[PDB]
Amino acid sequence: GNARIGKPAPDFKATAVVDGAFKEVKLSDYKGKYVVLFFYPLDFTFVCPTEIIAFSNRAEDFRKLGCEVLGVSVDSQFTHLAWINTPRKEGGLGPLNIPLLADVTRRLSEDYGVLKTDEGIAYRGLFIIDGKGVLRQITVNDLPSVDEALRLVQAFQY
Amino acid sequence: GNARIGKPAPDFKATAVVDGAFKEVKLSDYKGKYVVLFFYPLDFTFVCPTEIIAFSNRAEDFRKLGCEVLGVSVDSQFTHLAWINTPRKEGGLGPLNIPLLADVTRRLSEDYGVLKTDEGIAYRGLFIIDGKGVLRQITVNDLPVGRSVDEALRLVQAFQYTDEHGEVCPAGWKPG
Amino acid sequence: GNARIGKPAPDFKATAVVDGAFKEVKLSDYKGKYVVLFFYPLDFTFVCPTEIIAFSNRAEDFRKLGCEVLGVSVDSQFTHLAWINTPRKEGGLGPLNIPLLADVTRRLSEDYGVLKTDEGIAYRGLFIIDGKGVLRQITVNDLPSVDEALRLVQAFQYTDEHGEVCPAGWKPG
Amino acid sequence: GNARIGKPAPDFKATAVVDGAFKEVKLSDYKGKYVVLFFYPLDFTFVCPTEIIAFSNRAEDFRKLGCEVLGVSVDSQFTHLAWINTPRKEGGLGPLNIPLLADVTRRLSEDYGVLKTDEGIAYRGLFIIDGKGVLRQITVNDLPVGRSVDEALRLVQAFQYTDE
Amino acid sequence: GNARIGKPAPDFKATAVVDGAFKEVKLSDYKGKYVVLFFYPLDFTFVCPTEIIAFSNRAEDFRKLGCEVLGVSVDSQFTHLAWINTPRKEGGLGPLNIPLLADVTRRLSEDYGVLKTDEGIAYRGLFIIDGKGVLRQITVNDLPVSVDEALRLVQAFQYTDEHGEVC
Amino acid sequence: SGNARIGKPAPDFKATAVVDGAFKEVKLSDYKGKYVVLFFYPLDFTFVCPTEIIAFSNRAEDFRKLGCEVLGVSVDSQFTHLAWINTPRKEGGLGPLNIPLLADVTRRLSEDYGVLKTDEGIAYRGLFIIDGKGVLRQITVNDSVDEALRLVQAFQY
Amino acid sequence: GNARIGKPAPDFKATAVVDGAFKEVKLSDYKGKYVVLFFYPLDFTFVCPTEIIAFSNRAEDFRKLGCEVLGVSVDSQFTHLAWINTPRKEGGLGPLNIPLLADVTRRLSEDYGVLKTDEGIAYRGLFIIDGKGVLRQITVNDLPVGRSVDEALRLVQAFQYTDEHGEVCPAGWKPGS
Amino acid sequence: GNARIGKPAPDFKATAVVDGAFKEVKLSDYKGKYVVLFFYPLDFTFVCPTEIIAFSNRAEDFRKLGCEVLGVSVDSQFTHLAWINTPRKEGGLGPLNIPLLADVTRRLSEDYGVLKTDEGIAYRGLFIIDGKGVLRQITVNDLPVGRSVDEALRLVQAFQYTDEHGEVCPAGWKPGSD
Amino acid sequence: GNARIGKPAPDFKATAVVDGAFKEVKLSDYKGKYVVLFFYPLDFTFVCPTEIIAFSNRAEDFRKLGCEVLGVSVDSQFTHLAWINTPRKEGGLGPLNIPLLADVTRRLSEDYGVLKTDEGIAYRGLFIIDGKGVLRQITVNDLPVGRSVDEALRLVQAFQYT
Amino acid sequence: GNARIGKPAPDFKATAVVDGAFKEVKLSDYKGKYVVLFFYPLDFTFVCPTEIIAFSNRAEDFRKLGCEVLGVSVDSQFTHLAWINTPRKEGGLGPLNIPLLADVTRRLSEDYGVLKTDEGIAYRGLFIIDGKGVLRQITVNDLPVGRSVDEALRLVQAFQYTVCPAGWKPG
Ligand SMILES: [Zn+2]
Ligand SMILES: [Zn+2]
Ligand SMILES: [Zn+2]
Ligand SMILES: [Zn+2]
Repeated sequence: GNARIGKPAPDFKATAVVDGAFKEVKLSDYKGKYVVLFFYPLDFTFVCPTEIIAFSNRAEDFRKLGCEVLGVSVDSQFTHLAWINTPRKEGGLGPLNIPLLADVTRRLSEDYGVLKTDEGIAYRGLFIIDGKGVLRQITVNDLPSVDEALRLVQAFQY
Repeated sequence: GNARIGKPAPDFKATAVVDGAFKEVKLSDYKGKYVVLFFYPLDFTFVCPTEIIAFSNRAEDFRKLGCEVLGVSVDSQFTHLAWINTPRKEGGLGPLNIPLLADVTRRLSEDYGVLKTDEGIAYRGLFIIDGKGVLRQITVNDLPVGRSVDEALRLVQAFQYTDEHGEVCPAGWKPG
Repeated sequence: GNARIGKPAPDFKATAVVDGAFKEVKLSDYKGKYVVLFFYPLDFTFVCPTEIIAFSNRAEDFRKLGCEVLGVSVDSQFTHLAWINTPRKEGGLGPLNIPLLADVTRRLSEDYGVLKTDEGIAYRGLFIIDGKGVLRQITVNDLPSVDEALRLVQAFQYTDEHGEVCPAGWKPG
Repeated sequence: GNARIGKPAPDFKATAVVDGAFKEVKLSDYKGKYVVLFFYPLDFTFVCPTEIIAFSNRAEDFRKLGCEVLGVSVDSQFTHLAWINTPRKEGGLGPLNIPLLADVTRRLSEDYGVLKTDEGIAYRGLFIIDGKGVLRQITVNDLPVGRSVDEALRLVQAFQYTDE
Repeated sequence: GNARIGKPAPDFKATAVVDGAFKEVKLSDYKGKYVVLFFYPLDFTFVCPTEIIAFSNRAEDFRKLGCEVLGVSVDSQFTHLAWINTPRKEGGLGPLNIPLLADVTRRLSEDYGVLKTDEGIAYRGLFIIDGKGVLRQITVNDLPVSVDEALRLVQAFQYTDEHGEVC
Repeated sequence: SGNARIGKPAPDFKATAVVDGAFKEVKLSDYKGKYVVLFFYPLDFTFVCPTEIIAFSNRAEDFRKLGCEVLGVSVDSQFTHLAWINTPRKEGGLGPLNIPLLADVTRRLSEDYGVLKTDEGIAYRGLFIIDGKGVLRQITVNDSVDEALRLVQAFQY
Repeated sequence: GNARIGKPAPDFKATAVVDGAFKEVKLSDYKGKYVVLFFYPLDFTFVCPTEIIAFSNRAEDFRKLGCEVLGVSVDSQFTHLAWINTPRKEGGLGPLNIPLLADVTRRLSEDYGVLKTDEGIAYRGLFIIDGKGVLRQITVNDLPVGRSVDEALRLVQAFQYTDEHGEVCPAGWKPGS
Repeated sequence: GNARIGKPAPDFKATAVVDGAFKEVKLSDYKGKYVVLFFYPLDFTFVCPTEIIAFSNRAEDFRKLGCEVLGVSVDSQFTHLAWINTPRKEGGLGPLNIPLLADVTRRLSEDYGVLKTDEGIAYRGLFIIDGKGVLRQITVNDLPVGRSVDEALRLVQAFQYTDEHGEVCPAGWKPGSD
Repeated sequence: GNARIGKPAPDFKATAVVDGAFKEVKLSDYKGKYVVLFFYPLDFTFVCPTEIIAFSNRAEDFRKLGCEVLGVSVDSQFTHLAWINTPRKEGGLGPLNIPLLADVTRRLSEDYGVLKTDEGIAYRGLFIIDGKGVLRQITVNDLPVGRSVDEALRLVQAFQYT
Repeated sequence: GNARIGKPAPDFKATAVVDGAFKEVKLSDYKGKYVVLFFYPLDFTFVCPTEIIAFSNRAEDFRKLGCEVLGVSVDSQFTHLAWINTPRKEGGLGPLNIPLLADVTRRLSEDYGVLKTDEGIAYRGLFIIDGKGVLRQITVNDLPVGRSVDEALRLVQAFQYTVCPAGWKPG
């Protein structure tokens, strides 16, 4: 894809579930703040969404560092909302303190280089963008990390 | 895309939810049977899923005609299953007696010509495939209506009746 | 071609046979009314014209719903007129209560995505357009359903006075 | 298009009405014979007289010159047959001694340079092909009425005199 | 070449012999008149120029119709003039009432698609252009020969000009 | 941006390295059946503690425990690497190490891995994990050895 | 074109007017003799045809040297013959002692490199070709030059003398070999 | 190249050997005189340089018509000087009564259309240029032709007659015009 | 590469070790002075750095003639200062009186056509530029050791003599 | 041009004056030998031909080291011979024991990168090629007189057989 350390981070625009409702979210809304953008594969799987819950737990920890967190999968906003409104006993996520972006066109995952072209889903990926829109960190792998994410958003301010 | 009237239907294979379990589905599995293949854009929306409820309820009526009914969206099999397991009053589908196929790669939708490349979801499209794998009818709709299930069943009958007992024609018309 | 479901139907203008005379019909003539636009391959074949007879028989039924039925092949208006003026005994249509549009340039069939380019004739397509000129249904068919398109023109109108049927106990989230 | 004086005439293959029956016709069928190939815009036009009748009536005279006459329009063979079998009272042609070729794909008209592209129908065109497949005459115009069978007979003569 | 029925006719500009003097003629000069443009192979031939003299003889008939008749070959205007000066007795054309245009670059013949590439001379071709500069007739063959047919055609086109597609 | 792709064969590399005092050639095929941490850094003899490199050498055997050979990389020559190793630590230095330092003098390794900062000719701080079958599993680029250990353990269930 | 000094002259085949008749001529018809081949733009013009008349008048002096003279324009053989049959008072040439070759295809002018491509006519070119078919001299003039006939003749003689006697050579010069 | 008959000859600028010394010369120096500009392939060859010696020997007849003769090769002016000073008996020219211009860049040859492309030397082109600087004749010879010097002299007279008076015309010939 | 005798020298800009610290050195700086720009392959080699040492020693004899010398390798300015500040008993340079330019992007070596391409280091090469910016001399070979110092000295005088 | 250190030298084929006669010479005749190929601007100049003369004087010295010395300028072989045949007192070279190669097409000078494009003559350039045909040395300047022969000698020996400051040690 188009993600390059030290260059303006690839721009993005998506419908998110932000507190039970739908909002267009775009990178330019976060001018002057850090952004952790993380990608994950699929809503509603049988794997513990440790990752998503951890981030949502620590989200105010990130907000005190001047940093919003954004989750992304290829699922629609209608599926994110449903997944949030399902409780963790029937499988779901419960309420959530971070947007979940819908990447139904798959252009965000493509722009960021994390699209598993064979399967149409995102790798687990994490990107840190600074208050000026500059991509400062790239991380990509496979099976299921929030602590290092916080290390890093401090580090770039230390 | 690749869907051509009167030609072999574009091939497909997909993971589906079937009586609450994950199963792989491919067109060749249906050789010898008629197939109604219909697409819809998204699970879990606020549009009422009358089309899907109707086919599910009528599915034994299709099967009596040796026809299998398959539904498709770009959502994953995990999402389909979550939708099926969600109550109708919470916006869900409830139990269902037809496969729902996951087309997460968007290839089924591209092959059949119904992908809105903007947005990345299918148009509401419906395809009738006979027992030889030949594509015999294409329909696209703007929104659902449910006694369009009734139209699918009539066509399946019509196609099978034409395949044998000739083809209808008003009285008092002759050729040359 | 250019036909997009839920979008302004492609514009058309053609010469049609109407009441046994020629008339220039165009899309804009029909704003505020429903159009069932259907394509077929050729006039004067040995294939019984089932759908066209039926459409003309049910023509008033359609107009009693604010719907205009228009037929289309790549044959000229002269061949269409000749075809209507041929009695069904002898392979013709007899008199006819729907326009037949001439698509000699093949631009209508191209525009509506139903030109079978190898042969220069149209597939058997049916399009349903509404009073705003938005295309609301596309159907393409191997072989020759007139009652069906009639049923559909209503259920697109009770989807505007009433608002989509929906089973009992289905509510959104 | 591809038609050029003194060169091979562009090849052609089409479905024709030949004595009320459909039949494939191709240029190769006529090697060793002259061909008059005429194009006309539209079946069932009655605003003006048709040349098809005169060519049919004179077919034998062309045949005495070793020459086959072929008509072409973009109408289908079904339309060609309906026009033949239409009563003369209502403009029918009646039976014909020459083939009428269907150019529904418009490839014949395109290849011969006579497609009126804004309308999808052929201009009125007349081509004369010698027995070796070589194009010897081009005439094209946009008139609403044939022009002449007689001058096509003359030309066929003149070319065969110049051959010897 | 460029000649297409129903499209503007290929423009042309040439030096012509017009009543024993040289003149530039251009297609644009003729807007509002019909033009018959005929091409022939060679001046001073041993084949009787039956076509050119006839056009000259019938020149008034064409002018009754508002039609101009222009003959063209690849010969120069100096050859055209000498051919017109030479007596019909000793092989010439004698005086002439139609222009003869010199196509020495062979561009008129190319543009009208009548150049026999092998020989570098024109086929016998006949073109009719209406008063709006639109081409209405193309006739080309490789025979060696026509004036009454040209006269018929101009009248037929003028009729459809006035009456329309009717007849 | 280079050729490193998750789930594909990692980009091939060969370089001249410093291995416990001496120059040796390291190819990628050398580590079959073995996991590699390929880690890039910008420059030798710089003015800030080589914490990362030092950390990685100390825990070298921790990675050797896991079946994982670590491999550092900069655009500096193997002469400059050996010099750096044999400098003291005072005003600058490095000390010995139990990890190869590769010399990416051609810049082809940095380029192939997408980490070359072109306008300055040096590597970004990048780290890559490759498994015993050659397949790139992890990509990290910054501009922290504990996290690297965790990651290596995970890829083996 | 394909005219290269010191090399075989490009062959040609053309229809020519030789003493009031049409004849096919070929460069090859002239092996063993010198050829003076000259080009001019157009028959029947108002330029006095001084060089063509001079060539015609001196044609026998040329044949004494065993040299044949050929005139070329892109005019047809029918125009050439007419021009010859036209008296010089009417502006023609009168009867004529040199062939006039027709280059209606323009290939001969093109091959000899003297085709004024934007006008379709030949420059005034003059080519001297020896008895082995070798191109010995290329000349191009702007206007017709009657004195070029006298010089062509003097040059044919010089080439023939050198052919036989070798290098003319100033007194006392020797190569530095 | 750029040499067009009946158009202004291409401009040129070059160093020449004039009466034993070097002197730049350019086309505009010669406005108002005739100019025979001739090219040859190479100094110092074993080809007897008959035309250069004939032009030298007859340079005063040219000058009597106000015509300046100019020889050109791709050799340097140093080579031209040495060639002039080499005894004729060792392949030299001996003292010389016309300029030899040096064309070491190959631009005069290329502009005049006589560069033999694969060898980098000139063909023997000869160019007659009138007092108005107009290119009046192009000649190309294969070898040196002593008599091509007489020819050039007679042609220069001829052209000058034409300018004076006009082109005379045979007896009996009148155009067919009005 | 882009080096042409009698044409303006290829511009350069690089960070250098001057004395014992950093400084951007640009060609334009030297307008009006001769420049001797030499390239060598690698810092910290095991082979005696005879040519750099020699250039440093004769630095002021070069300066007498209005000419500044500059060394170049692809090594970073950090590696340069480490070499300079390493002592000669341990393979190092000791102090220098000539700037050492860092060509980490390899743009200098490419522009001067000296980049031994398949290795990424410069051949030994010497270039000489006059006060008006013109390239007057190009010398390159693949030899290990160079005695181009005396030769460079003779060449500078020569170019001024004209 | 095409001359690259460590690559095969650009091929060349030229007519040369060897011992007062013309001879074709090409790079390939020198296989197994070293070649010093030097370029100079112009024959017959007013600048004393020190380098050409010195290379001729030392030619045998080079041959004893298995090295052939070839001179090149854009002048023709006829001009070379005339220059050799002109006495040194009248500006000539006198007899010469190195080939002089004619580069009249200027392809040699272009291939080696020394053609001074505006004037069409070569820079003073000097190239050493080893017996493998590999280019080992490139030198070019615009000096009015090139002093070269001694440096060429030492270089040739240096390539054929591959000081050090104070207490400098490696590690
Ligand atoms: Zn009228
Ligand atoms: Zn004798
Ligand atoms: Zn004898
Ligand atoms: Zn002497």
